[PDB]
Amino acid sequence: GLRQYYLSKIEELQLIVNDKSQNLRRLQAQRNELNAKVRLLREELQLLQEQGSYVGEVVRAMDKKKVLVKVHPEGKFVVDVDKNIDINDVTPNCRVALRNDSYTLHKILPNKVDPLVSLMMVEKVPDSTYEMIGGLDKQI
Amino acid sequence: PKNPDLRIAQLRFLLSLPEHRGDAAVRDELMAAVRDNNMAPYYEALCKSLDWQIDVDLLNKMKKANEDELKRLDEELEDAEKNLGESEIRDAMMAKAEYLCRIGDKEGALTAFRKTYDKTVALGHRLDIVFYLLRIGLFYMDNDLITRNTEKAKSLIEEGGDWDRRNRLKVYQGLYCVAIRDFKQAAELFLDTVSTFTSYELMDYKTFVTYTVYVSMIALERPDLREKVIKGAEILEVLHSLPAVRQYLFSLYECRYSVFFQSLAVVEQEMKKDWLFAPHYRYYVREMRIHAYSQLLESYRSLTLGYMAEAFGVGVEFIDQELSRFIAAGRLHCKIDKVNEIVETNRPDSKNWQYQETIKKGDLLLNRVQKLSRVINM
Amino acid sequence: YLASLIRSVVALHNLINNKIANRDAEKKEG
Amino acid sequence: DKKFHGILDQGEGVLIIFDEPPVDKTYEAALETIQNMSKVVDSLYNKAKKLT
Amino acid sequence: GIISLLDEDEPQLKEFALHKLNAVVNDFWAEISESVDKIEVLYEDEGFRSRQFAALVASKVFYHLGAFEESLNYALGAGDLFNVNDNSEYVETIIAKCIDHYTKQCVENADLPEGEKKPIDQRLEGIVNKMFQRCLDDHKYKQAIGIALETRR
Amino acid sequence: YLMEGSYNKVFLAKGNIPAESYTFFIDILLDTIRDEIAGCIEKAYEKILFTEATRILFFNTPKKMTDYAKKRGWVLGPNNYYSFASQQQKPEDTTIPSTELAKQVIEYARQLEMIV
Amino acid sequence: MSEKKQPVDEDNWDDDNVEDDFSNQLRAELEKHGYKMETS
Amino acid sequence: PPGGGEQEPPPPPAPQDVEMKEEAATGGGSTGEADGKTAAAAAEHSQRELDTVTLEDIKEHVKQLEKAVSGKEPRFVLRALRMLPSTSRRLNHYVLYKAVQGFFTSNNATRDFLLPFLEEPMDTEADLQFRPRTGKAASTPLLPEVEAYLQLLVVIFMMNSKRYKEAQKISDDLMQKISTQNRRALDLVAAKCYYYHARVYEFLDKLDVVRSFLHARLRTATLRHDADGQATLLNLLLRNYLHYSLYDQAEKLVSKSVFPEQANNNEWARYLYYTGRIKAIQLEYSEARRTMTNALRKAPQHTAVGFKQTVHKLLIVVELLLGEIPDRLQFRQPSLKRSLMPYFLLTQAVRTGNLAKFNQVLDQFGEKFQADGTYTLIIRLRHNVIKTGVRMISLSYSRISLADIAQKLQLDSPEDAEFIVAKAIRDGVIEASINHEKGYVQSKEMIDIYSTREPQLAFHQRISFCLDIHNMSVKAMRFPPKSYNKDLESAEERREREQQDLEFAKEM
Amino acid sequence: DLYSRYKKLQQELEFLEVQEEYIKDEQKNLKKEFLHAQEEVKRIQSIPLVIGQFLEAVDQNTAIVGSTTGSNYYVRILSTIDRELLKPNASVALHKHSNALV
Repeated sequence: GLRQYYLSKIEELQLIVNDKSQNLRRLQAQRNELNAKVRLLREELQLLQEQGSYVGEVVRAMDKKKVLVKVHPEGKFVVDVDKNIDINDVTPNCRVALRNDSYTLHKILPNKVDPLVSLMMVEKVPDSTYEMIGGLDKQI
Repeated sequence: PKNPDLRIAQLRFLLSLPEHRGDAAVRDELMAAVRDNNMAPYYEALCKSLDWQIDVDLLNKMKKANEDELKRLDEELEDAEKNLGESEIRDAMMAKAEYLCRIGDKEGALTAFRKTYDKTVALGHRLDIVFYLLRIGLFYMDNDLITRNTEKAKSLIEEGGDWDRRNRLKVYQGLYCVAIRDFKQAAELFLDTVSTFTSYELMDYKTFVTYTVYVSMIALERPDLREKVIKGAEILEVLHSLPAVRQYLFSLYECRYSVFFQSLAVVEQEMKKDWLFAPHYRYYVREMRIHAYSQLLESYRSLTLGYMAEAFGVGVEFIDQELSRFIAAGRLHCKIDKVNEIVETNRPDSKNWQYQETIKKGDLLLNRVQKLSRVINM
Repeated sequence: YLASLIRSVVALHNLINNKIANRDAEKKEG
Repeated sequence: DKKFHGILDQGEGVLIIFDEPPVDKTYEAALETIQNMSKVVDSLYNKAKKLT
Repeated sequence: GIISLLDEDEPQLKEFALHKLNAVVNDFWAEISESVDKIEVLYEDEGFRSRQFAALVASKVFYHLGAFEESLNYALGAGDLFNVNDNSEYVETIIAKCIDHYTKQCVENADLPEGEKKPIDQRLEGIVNKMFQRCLDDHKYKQAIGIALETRR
Repeated sequence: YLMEGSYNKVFLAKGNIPAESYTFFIDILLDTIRDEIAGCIEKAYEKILFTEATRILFFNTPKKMTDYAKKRGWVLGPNNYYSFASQQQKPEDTTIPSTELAKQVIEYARQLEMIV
Repeated sequence: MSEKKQPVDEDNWDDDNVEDDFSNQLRAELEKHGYKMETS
Repeated sequence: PPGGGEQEPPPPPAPQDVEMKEEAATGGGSTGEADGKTAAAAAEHSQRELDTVTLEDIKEHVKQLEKAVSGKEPRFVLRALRMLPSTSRRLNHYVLYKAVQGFFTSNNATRDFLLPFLEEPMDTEADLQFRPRTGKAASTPLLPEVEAYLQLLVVIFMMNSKRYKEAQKISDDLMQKISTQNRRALDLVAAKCYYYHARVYEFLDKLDVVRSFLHARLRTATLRHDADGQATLLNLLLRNYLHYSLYDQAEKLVSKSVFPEQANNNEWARYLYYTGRIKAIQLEYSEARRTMTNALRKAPQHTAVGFKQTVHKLLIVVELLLGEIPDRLQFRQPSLKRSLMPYFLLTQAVRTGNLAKFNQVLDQFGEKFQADGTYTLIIRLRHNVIKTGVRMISLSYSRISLADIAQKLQLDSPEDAEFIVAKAIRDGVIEASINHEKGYVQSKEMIDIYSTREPQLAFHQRISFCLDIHNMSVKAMRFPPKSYNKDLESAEERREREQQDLEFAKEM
Repeated sequence: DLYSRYKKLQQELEFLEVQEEYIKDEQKNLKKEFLHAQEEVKRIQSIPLVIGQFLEAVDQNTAIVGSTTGSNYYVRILSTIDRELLKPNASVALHKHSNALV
C-alpha cells in the first residue's frame, strides 16, 4: 500500500515547489532592482563631493605616454595619460577631460570644430544649385 | 510620359464596368494603346476585351521600338560615364526611365526612380520624381505607397515655399481624399480653386470646379455656403458657363426643392457613370436626401406630411417609406405621426449623440489594443 | 475612461520596451 | 441661416425661442485623442508585430 | 434511464437497479452524477438488502466530484461489499482519504485523547491496521517503520 | 407560435390537432395561457367594455369574468374595466447609487494604487 | 507550431453600410418621380 | 527511366538529410533530456514535435516508388535506442539502409507490408521503459500510415499499429509515470493519436468504446498528474457528444476540469468554442458570445476554413439570436468571399423588418444550413425578426394604427397584431399604450438617456476592464529584470586613491 | 531511503513559505526608505552657490559647463533635474567647491 499511498505524496508536493519557487525567483529580483536603486541613490551624495575635471587642448603628443595640453585661459602643461587611453587615439588638436589634483589625462571629449567650418559659417555664402540657374547654360 | 496618362485608366474603367458600353472605349483605348509604345498594360484589358487575334506583329514592332529606346539608353550609359556630367546615365533615365515608366511596368519605373533619387542633390527633380510615384501609385491605387511619398514629399515642402509644389500637392491630397470617402477633408483640400491650374489630369478647370462643388455641398453647412461659394467670383464665373450645375447648387440654396430632385437624378446619374466616384455614388445621394430633409424640416415643428408631396417632391407613400427609413436609421430628428396625418419634430441636445460616437470609438480602440494585447505575449 | 484608457497603452509600450530588451539580450549575451 | 434659432409654427405663427450653450468642449477634445492613439497603436504594429 | 425506476416501493427493483450500478458506472455515470442522490434514502431506510451496495457506488460517484468526505463516510458505512476488493484504481483512492483523515484526526487525538475521541466506524482503524498488516506481509519495513510513526500510535 | 404573440392561431391549433387526442396537454396549454391573457389585461389599456375582453378568450358570459375580474383588477363596473396604470413610485433613487457607487469607486481605488 | 486540424475543409465598409440600409431599395431612381408627377 | 532515374533519386537524399537533423536531434534530446533529465524546464521537443507534425502533414503524398517513405520503415524500425554503445551503431544504421534503398530494393510499403514494419518492439533489444523513445518512435510510424489515410487495406494496419500504441499507452496508464513527463509527453502523443484514431477509428467505427475507455483515461487523469490530460480528454470527450446528443453538457457544467489551466492556446483556444456551441444548443442568453469571441481571438495564423469559418458563422448566429449585429464580410481573406452567401444573405434579411423575406432566405438555403446543422437554431429567428420590426416601427412612428402595422409587416391579421405588440410591451421592447377601441398605437418620446443613470454602467463595465488590462500588462512584463547582477558602489582602488588624495588635501 | 523523501520535502515547504512573506515586507520597506533617501541628496544645493552656464553633455548624466569665473569644466550632474529643461544656453548652478551641476 506504500506504492499507491506513499508515492502519491511526492507527485503532489513538487507542483507546489515548481511555482512557489518561481514566484520567489520573480519576487527577490523584484526586490533586487529596487535595492540597487537605493544604494546607487545613496552613493551620489558622497560621490558629488568630488571636485570637478578640467578641460584642455592637446597640441601634440611626445615620448613615454605623455602629451602637451594647453588650457584656454592658462598655460601649456606636459602631463601623462591614464591607462585606458591610446596614443594613436589621441589626435592632435583635440579636447580632453583632465583631473585637477595630478593633471592625469581623464577622457576624450567630442572633436571641437574645423577652423574652416567656422570660417564659412561666419561668411555664409548663399548656397546654390543648378536648379536656380537662369539661362546661363553655355557658361555652365 | 505620364502627363496625359490618367485618361487611359479612366477609359479602362469606362471599358470594363459599364457592360453595355464596350465599343468606343475599345476603339479609342486601342487608338492610344497600339501606338505610343504601350505594351504591358493591356493583356488583361485584352482578356476583358476580345481576342484581337493578330496582335503579334503589333506587339513585336512596339517592343521592337521599345528595344530601340532600351538599346540607345544602352548606347547612352557608357559615353555618359565616360566623360561624366551629373552622372549622365541617371541623367538620361531620369528623363527616359519615365518613358520606361509609361511603357514598361511599375518595376522598371521604381528601381530606376529610387535609383535616380540619390542623384539630384536639389529637390527640384526629387519632388518631381515623387510626383511621378504619386501618379503611378494613383494608377495602380498603391494605397500604402501613396502614404509614403505623400509624407516624403511633404518633408521637402518646408525648405523653400514652393507653392507650385505645395498647392500642386494639395490637388493630390484632394483627389485621394475624394478617392476615399473623406469629404470634409476633400473640399478642405479643394479650398483654393485659385492657385489650382489648367492641369494635365483635369484639363478642364471646370471639371475640378464641378468636383469641388459636389463635395462642398455635403462638406460644409449654410453659413459657409452663404459666404464662400455664393460670393466667390472666381467660382461663380466658371459655373456661369454651366447651365445645370448653377441650377443644381442654387436649387438647394434658394429653397427650390422639387426641381432639386430633377437635377439630383442627373448629377447622381452621371456620378453613377463616373469613374472615381462610382465607388460612392450610392453613399452620396442617400446623404443628399437626408440633408435636404434636414434643411426643410428643421424650420417648422407642425409641418404636415401632405404638404411635402406638392411642395417638395411628389409621392406621399414614398415620403412615408423614405422618412421612416431615416428615423429608423437613427438620424433625421423628428417623430412622425400617422393617423392624424402630421409630422412632429423635436430638438436633441448635443449630449447623447455626442456620447454615441464616443462609445463607438472607445469600443473600437478597446477592440484594437485588446487585439494587439492578444498578439504580443503569444 | 479616457485616462484609464491611455494608461494601459503606456504600460503596453513599456512591455514592448521590455521585449526588445530581453530578446536582443538572449542571443547577444547567451 | 442659423443667425437666429428657435422654431416657427404654422398653426398660428408662434416663434418658440430657446437656447443653451451645450458642452461642446469636452467630448470631442477627448475624442480626437482617441484617433491619435489609434495611429499610435498602428505605429506599435510597426515596432512590435513585425519585430518580435 | 435506469434511474427512473427509483419509485417502485418494492424492495427488489432497487436491487435490480443496483445490479446495473457497477459495470455501467462510466457512461451514464455522467447522467446520475448530480441529478439523483437517493442513495441515502434507501440507505437510511428500513428497507434492507439495499443500503449495502448503494454506499459503494455513492462512494464511486461522489468521489470524482470532489466530495471526498462524502465518499469517505459512505466508504465507512458501505459495509463488507466495499473493502472486499483491493484490485482496482480505487483502493488507492480510499486509502489516501481514510489513512489521511485517520492520522490528521489522530494528531488532534495526539493532543487530546482523553474525551471527545473518535467514533471509529469499525474499519476507520480496521483498514489502518489491516493495510498495515499488508505492509508487514509485503516484506517492506522501511515503510512499515514509517507509517508506524505516522499513525501516532 | 407561443414564442411570439400568436394567440389566436394557437387556439386554432387547439382543436386543429391532426395526430391524436392530446387533451391533457392542451388543457395545461389551455391554462398556462389563461394566466397569460389574465396578465395581458393588466397592460395600459382604455376602458374595455363587457364584450371585448369578455370574448378574447373563449367565453360568452359565465362568471369566469368574475373569477378574473375579482382575481385581478379591471374591476366589474358600468360596462367598465378599470385601469390602475400607476407605474409611479420606483424612480428617483440616488441613495442606492450612493451606496453601490460608494462601493464601486473604492473598487476603482483598490486596483489603482494598491499593488497587486 | 500552428498544427490546426481540419474538421471542415477602408475601400469596403462604408459601401457595405450603404448596402446595409440600401442593399436593394429602388436602385435606379430616374423615372419613379415622373411616374408620381401624374399620380401625386 | 531517365526522368524517374534523375528526379526520383534526390527525394531520398533530401528528406533523409533533414530527418537526420530534426528527429535525430529530437532522438538525442527528447529521450536523453526527458527520460533522464528534466523537461518541464526544457520541453522544446514538444514544439519541435509540432514541427515534426507539420512537416509530415504535408510531406508525403505519393505511393512511394524509390522507397522514399516506404523505405524508411525498414530503416527506422531496427532501433534498440538503449544507450550510446547501442545507438552509435544506429547512426550507422541511418546510412546502411541508404545502401539498401540505392544499391538494392528495400521493402515497398504499399498497403500490404506494414505488419513486418510493426513487430519491432521485442526484437533488436527494443524495449518499452523508454516510452519517450517508444511513444515518439511509435507515433512517427503511426503517423504516415494514417496521414494519407489512403482508405484501402490501411484501416487494420492503422488499427494494429494503434494496438501496439495502446500497449505503450497501457504502460503509460499504469507503469511509472512519475515526474518524467512519461504521462505528460504522451498526453501530447496520446492526444495526436486520438485524432488519427478519430479519423479512421471514429466515423467508420464505434467511438462509443472509446467513450468509456476515455472515461478511464480521464479517470486516471487529475489524480496522479494534473495537466495535459485535463486538457485534451475533454474536448476529445466533447467532439462527438456535440455531434451526437449526450447529456454531458450539464455534465460539463458540473465538471471540475472546465479549467485545464493554460492549455497551450490550442486546446484552451478551441475549448471555448466547443463549450460555446453547448450553450448555443442550450439557448444562448448572451452568456457565451464573449467566449465565442474569446475563442475567435485566441486562434492562430493558419487559415479560416479549418474552423475559423465555423466560429465566424456561429459567433454572430447567436448575436442574431440577440438582436445586435456587426458587419461580417469585411475581411475578404480565404473565407469572407467563399462562405458567407447564404449567411450574409440571411442577416441581410434579418436587418430588415420584413417577415416573409426571411422565408425567401430559408427556402433558398435551408439545406445549406442543414449542411452545417445550424438549421435548428436558424428556425427560431422569426421572433427576432418581429422584434426588429416592432422596435423599428415603434421607434419610427409615434401614433400609428394597428390596422397599418400588420399590413406593413405582412402579418395578415390585426386581431393578433394587438397581441404581438402586446407582448412587445410585456417583455420590454416598447413602453406605451394602445387605444384598442380606436386602433391607434401611441408611443411616448423617451429622451434624455444621459441623466438616466445608465451610461455610467456602460462606463463601469469598461473602467474595470481597462484597469485589468493595465494590471496584466504589469504582471506579464516584470521578467526583464534579470541576468545583470552587480551594481558596484564606485570601486575599491579608486576609493583608496580618493582616501589618499583627500589625505593629501587634509595634509595641505 | 524512501521515508525521508517526503519529510525533508515538506520541510522545505515550511521553510520556503517564509521568504515570499519576507520579500513581501521588503517590497514596501525599500519604498518607504527610498522616499527618505529621495530627499536626502538635496542638502548639497543649500545656499553658497555659484553660477555657470551649460554647454553640452558627453553622455547620459555627465556634462560640460562654463563657469562665470571664465574657465570651463567637466562636471557631474544632480539626478533630480528634469533634463528637458536644459536646451542649449542654460544658466545653471554650481557647487562652490565640488563644482558640479546643482
